[PDB]
Amino acid sequence: APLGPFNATLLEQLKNDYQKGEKEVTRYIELQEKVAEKYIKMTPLSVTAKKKLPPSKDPRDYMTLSPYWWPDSTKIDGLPYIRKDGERNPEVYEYPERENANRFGDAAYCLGVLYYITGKEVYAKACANHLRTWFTDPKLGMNPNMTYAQAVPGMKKMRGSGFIDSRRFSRALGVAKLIEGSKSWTPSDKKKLDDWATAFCYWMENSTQGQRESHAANNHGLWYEAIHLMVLAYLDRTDRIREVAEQSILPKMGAQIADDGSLPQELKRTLSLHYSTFALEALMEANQITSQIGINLWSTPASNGKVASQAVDYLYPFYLNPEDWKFKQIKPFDQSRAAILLYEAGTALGNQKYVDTAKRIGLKYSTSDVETIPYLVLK
Amino acid sequence: SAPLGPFNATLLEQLKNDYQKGEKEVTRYIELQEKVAEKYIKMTPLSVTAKKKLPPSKDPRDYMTLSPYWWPDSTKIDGLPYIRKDGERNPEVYEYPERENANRFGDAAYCLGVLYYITGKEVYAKACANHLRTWFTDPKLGMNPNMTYAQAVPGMKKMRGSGFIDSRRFSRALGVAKLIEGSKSWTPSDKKKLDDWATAFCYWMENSTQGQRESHAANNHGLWYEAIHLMVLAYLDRTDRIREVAEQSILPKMGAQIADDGSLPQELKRTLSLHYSTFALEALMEANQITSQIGINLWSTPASNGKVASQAVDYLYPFYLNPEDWKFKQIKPFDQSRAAILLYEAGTALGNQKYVDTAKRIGLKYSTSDVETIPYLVLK
Ligand SMILES: O=C(O)[C@@H]1O[C@@H](O[C@H]2[C@H](O)[C@H](O)[C@H](O[C@H]3[C@H](O)[C@H](O)[C@H](O[C@H]4[C@H](O)[C@H](O)[C@H](O)O[C@H]4C(=O)O)O[C@H]3C(=O)O)O[C@H]2C(=O)O)[C@@H](O)[C@@H](O)[C@@H]1O
Ligand SMILES: O=C(O)[C@@H]1O[C@@H](O[C@H]2[C@H](O)[C@H](O)[C@H](O[C@H]3[C@H](O)[C@H](O)[C@H](O[C@H]4[C@H](O)[C@H](O)[C@H](O)O[C@H]4C(=O)O)O[C@H]3C(=O)O)O[C@H]2C(=O)O)[C@@H](O)[C@@H](O)[C@@H]1O
Repeated sequence: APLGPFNATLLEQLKNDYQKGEKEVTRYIELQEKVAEKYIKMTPLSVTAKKKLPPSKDPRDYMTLSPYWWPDSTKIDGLPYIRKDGERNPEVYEYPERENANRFGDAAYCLGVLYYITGKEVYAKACANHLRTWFTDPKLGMNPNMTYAQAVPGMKKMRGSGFIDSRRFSRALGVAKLIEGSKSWTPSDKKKLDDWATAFCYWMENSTQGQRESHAANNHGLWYEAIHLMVLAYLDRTDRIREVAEQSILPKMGAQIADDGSLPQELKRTLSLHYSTFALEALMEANQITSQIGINLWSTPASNGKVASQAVDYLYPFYLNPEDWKFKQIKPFDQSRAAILLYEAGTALGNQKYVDTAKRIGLKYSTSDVETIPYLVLK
Repeated sequence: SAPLGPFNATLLEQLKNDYQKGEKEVTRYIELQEKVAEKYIKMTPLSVTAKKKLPPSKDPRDYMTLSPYWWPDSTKIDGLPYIRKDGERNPEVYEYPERENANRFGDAAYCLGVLYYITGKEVYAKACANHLRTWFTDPKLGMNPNMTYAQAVPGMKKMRGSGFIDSRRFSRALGVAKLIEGSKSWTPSDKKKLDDWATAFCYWMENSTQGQRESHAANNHGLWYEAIHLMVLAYLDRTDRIREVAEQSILPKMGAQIADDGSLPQELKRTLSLHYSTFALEALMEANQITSQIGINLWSTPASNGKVASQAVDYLYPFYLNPEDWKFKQIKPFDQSRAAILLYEAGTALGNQKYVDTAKRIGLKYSTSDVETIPYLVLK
């Protein structure tokens, strides 16, 4: 498969078996084609579809509210907002791109993967429509920055913590490599998206917000580099991917994993089991890319000898029994998120206990959740 | 006497008295509240018709919301029919603007009407009136007097009345409209239109199939149904019906829901059992605010089966002290601050100084903008 943000091994196996006419896969792909129809008809979304504008006055600037910040009832204007870790302020849904970036990302991802497997031009054409409108359109496309992502009313300093929102559209950016060579994705479309991705990569690496997020001591730094790798892989910068793995990702794992394999930065969160898992999901998506060029982030040690497999080891019994978790978790943990994580970690590590547990937890055969498309093996 | 309505009339009268006498503590408190209220004077009045997606009637004046715990079924091609996940609010609810707009309207009308009652300044009646007219009686912007499409569920075949509980967000504003009667801005015509609207809503809640079913609910929905019923009846000055509902429906319903140890078994089975135990009692609390103004104390009056609502407070009191001690399912954190007004209301109605003391110890923030706390200087 082309370099991108997916399990390349599972995708190739699906395309092989679908082209071979294998019955199990052909039936699974035909279900996925029924799921995917809503995306062929779906009107492409745009970040410009908001009423309340950013401080730049530019509807093309992405802006969201940082989810745990709330009006202060003891202030006349509610300002400045105050933090309630783990309590999502429903005001976030007043920023349309919060859910629209997810909807776009789901649509482009599903369509791009279904085009790669089946070769049907109708999937590239619709995938292309979503990509053009979201990224490159001179009126509807988003500016390549995350300046106003997770803004906070009344906050005086700028932060880069909102960059983590980018994972919702950076996976779709990656899957665009899958429609290159279709009739619908012209050389001109590719150049524009290449140029947008080049400007976004530049902003990520050189803006102050980008630099600060690249140095975050918790799961934000890990997601920053996972996003970084999707952009770099889209741009075919294989040397930079190696450099990011060795100079940023591995040192981060070495610092954030304690000797017992816990992630202390996530243990202090009110949703500590969710955020431990979310840290590892960043590594999981990062590894999907690094493992396509021979770097296994699950088993490759940092300079201090720590390996991401130690973090999985620490959490595994709590994926078996979340009720055993001893740290603060003020909402129930969704065990299903462990399925893909334990499958990904298990195959990379040769740990059949992890792979077995992934299949016992399982994914629903008929689920329309787009990230589960490659994982027939769990269905 | 304050007009009959959905508030602690004793505290409101105390506030108006002291404010008019010029007592310093109250005058300063009311001047804070006037600063808080300023946003409501400037606020553009909201309307249920400010939606894009219409209800099956095709009428924008029909209130419509999504039942909050119903989610798309990802294993279905269309996500239909939705499935229930108790206690997990589907953010799709925020796609129905009247869900939050009913709250915002309710807050503004409540705050402004109470501030007019306390202070006598016409500017509060005038703004309160603007919000009431637009929400209720306006021939284009006012809501139709029904809750047919409240908490609808995609793909569900049966009609339900469970969405009626949404009405509490605007039924308190309806009640407070009595406080601006006699202002210059609230004309005789305004009163008649709202009287007529309230009559039609009372007819709908009592005679529609959805209203009848909700009136028979065996959990907190039945309690809130009667609390809402009382707000409407008190607005309409139907004191004989208030007595009848208190004696023939609320007290038997309340007695039926209290187990021998004072627990509320219907609420213990919920994923948010401490929230819904508290929510059941808040219904009784607001109902008692109306019944006690005509001599019926719902906290201390036993039902005919011998249960009394004070038993339910007794069961929950130690867990209001220490919410972490709660042993039943509570998949989100419980807000202890909700115990403050509840224990003060029950504590005063019962002469229980331990409840009142704890209420003041938990307390409310002196400067909070939460409009339901306006009468509770005593806790601030
Ligand atoms: O978008 C979502 O709704 C949600 O996103 C994922 O969780 C994210 C949040 O979006 C958000 O960015 C949050 O950031 C936290 C975090 O703790 C962050 O490191 C930083 O912490 C600050 C904070 O001010 C503290 O008080 C302390 O001083 O440390 C600071 C620091 O610099 O470390 O900011 C806060 C915050 O603003 O709340 O957590 C994110 C995360 O940790 O990834 C995720 O839950 C996802 O499922 C969901 O989609
Ligand atoms: O509006 C909110 O977001 C929220 O409202 C308050 O909680 C309300 C909910 O809005 C909702 O109506 C919910 O109804 C429950 C309840 O359990 C009810 O009895 C009924 O239950 C049905 C259901 O079919 C079950 O599957 C079972 O068969 O029992 C049935 C029964 O009739 O007993 O409907 C469900 C449901 O639709 O989810 O709970 C309400 C309540 O208990 O008052 C409240 O949380 C408030 O703070 C908040 O504003």
